Amino acid sequence: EDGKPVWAPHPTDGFQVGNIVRRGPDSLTIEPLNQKGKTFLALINQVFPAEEDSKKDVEDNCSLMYLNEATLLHNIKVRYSKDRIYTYVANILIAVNPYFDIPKIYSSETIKSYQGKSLGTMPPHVFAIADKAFRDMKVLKLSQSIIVSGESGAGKTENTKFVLRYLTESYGTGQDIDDRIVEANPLLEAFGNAKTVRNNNSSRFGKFVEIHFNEKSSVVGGFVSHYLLEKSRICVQGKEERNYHIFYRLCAGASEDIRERLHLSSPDNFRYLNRGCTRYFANKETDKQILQNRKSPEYLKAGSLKDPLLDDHGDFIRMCTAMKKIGLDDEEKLDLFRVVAGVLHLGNIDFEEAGSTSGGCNLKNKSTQALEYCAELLGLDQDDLRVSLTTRVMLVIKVPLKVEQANNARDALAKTVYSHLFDHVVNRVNQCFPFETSSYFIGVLDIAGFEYFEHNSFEQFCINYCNEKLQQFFNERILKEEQELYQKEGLGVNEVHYVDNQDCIDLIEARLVGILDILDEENRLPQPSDQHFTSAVHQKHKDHFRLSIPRKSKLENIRDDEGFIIRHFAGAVCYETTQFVEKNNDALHMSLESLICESRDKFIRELFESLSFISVGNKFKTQLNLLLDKLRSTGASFIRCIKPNLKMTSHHFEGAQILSQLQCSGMVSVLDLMQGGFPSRASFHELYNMYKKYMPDKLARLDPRLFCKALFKALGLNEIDYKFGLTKVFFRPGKFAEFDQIMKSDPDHLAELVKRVNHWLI
Ligand SMILES: Nc1ncnc2c1ncn2[C@@H]1O[C@H](COP(=O)(O)OP(=O)(O)O)[C@@H](O)[C@H]1O
Ligand code: VO4
Ligand SMILES: [Mg+2]
Repeated sequence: EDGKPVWAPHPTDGFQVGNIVRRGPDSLTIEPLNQKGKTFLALINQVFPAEEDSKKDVEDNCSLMYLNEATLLHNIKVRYSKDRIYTYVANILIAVNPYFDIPKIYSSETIKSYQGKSLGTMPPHVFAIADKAFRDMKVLKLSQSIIVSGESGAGKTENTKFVLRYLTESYGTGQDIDDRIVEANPLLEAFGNAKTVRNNNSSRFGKFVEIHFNEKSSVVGGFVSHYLLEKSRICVQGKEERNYHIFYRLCAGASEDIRERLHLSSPDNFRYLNRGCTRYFANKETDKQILQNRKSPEYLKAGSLKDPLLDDHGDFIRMCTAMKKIGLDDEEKLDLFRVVAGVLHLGNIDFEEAGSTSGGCNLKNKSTQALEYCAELLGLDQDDLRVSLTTRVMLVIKVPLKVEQANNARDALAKTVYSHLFDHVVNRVNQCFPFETSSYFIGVLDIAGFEYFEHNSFEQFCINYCNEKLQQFFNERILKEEQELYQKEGLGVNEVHYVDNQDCIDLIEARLVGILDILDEENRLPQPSDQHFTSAVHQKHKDHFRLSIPRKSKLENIRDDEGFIIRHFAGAVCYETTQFVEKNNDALHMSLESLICESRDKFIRELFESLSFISVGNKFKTQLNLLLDKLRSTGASFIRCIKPNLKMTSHHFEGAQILSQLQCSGMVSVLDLMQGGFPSRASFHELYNMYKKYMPDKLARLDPRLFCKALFKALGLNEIDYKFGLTKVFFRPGKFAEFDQIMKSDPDHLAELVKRVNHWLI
């Protein structure tokens, strides 16, 4: 206690500066800085030593005098207040969302300054991680992945774009497709991003973007993989959220000529938009450029939505310019808009119960126009559309549908059409930068981040499961495999105990008894029930740590068979299971599929082709496991994005919110491991072998281990900076620049170091 300031708990800041006045047996007595007398108690566990200079920060948290969760937090906070959003933990990068545009840190000049630079020789930056992946790709001859993680709104998508800009601008061609990988983005975001209450630009699908390289290590092309577009959003949103951006970009920015041809109007006029928020993102100027006939009553009364990045009218323009830069012609552009508008009109079709015997329903007379616009835009016969929406084929006979069923059919058609449109968009983007062969790639992974709301459904379940898989890859690669390597090599590093989540994964995906398999079972039963599925889950996993029955409120609560709590690595989430069975089924009824494949329009037909049950859950599992196989085969780098607060505002560091993210991400565990661990390593026989042919007949040439030691000394290392295992030599944090020199294989460099080594062994 003698006699310095310490860190101790604080409910909103995470930690606070205090002094140890009295020392009890199980607890200490703390006086908060500048409050003498208004003390409080804290368990000895909960109190940590502080850095002596509180206004100074370090670039790598491994450089702190005391490595702990409170000093890590403070160091991040101080850098944040100076608008420095990036900090290292050894070779892992931490990125806190600034929520404003920090001048010049992403400029061309900044890009240039990071090229070829070793980690630790420039300030922490996403560009440095990207450059590191490129350098390792060449030197190790090994494909690379950059994994960007974080909860919704933390900055994964922005940082993914920074990485892609850096690599194509630095190692591209300066010709055409260098820009194309970058310029594709606004196109994918227009179709796949939407306003949620957590992020005005939320990604509603995951992606892995690969940049492929030739053997001379120049960019030859790209490939974008995409995962599970959120479907429900297409037809209904909550009052503060929107549908995908493209719908508002079109309504706001389309020319009068296009608006008329697509028969568009203000967003309040469409069921598929009008339960959600119908306001545009716009500012004082861009609002002048949006015509009055585009503005809903909500918009005229409350004004525009504000975001420092999004602008519906401006983004429509940028999106069209992007389409042209990547080689989409005006014809293809209008084809896309036609399908979008065609989906809008489809949602405006309503039904009414029919008078006849064994009757279903008819289109309401006031729906006649929507039916007309819809059929024209999709190349369909009105009568065919009418029959496909109001009847069902089933043995040969046609069955009338009730109004609800017709509602469901209308929406199923809309979801499949929009979803196939999205697939078409991704594939068209891939055709923008194709390639025939490549040597290696650098891939950047950007998933939909961890999220939860008042009510969570199948959509959140799939998203959070994807996040759980990603954290497990992080756990496996960084915390598990690392410590096992230290042990197999004989290093004697103190085991670091960490929170593993394989059990959460097993709960979801295990054969027969995993949640996904039990759900599939229910789809295949004679009379499928959300309640039966939910009971079976609880039954099969009574007392599992990661599953729980909802708790019941006395202030509406959720019954045993109406939901469950999953304890995800990022916190517990309560899912309502209604509609889990229906949402788990991806098959489209024959009558609807056939309607579409017979469109007059080639473009429409080609979206589909050049009890049927299909599992959404299991298809997604299969895709993620293929992704996982690919990541395992690469060198992986990690960027942990952090959301500073819940209001999307700059300069509001919420200490406790941020601490919790540092804790569940495993970054606190990594910092602990780096106290005694080694982020770099190389086989010493391999080092020796690479130098051998430049070595004269001297002591150095006879003994590989002694040669490596002399090499290390000649590049400035001492005994404390490295350690020999059984087959590899390991290097401490802070020595990345020296490690790169050790690994370098340029013949002139080797010959030079040989000359120095022989002086060290004379
Ligand atoms: N480095 C950054 N610079 C400026 N703005 C940022 C940065 N990172 C995030 N943002 C802002 O945060 C919002 C949410 O970030 P995004 O990357 O969309 O989150 P997610 O992690 O869900 O992908 C962005 O639309 C942008 O306004
Ligand atoms: O708000 V995010 O792009 O993690 O879905
Ligand atoms: Mg995103």
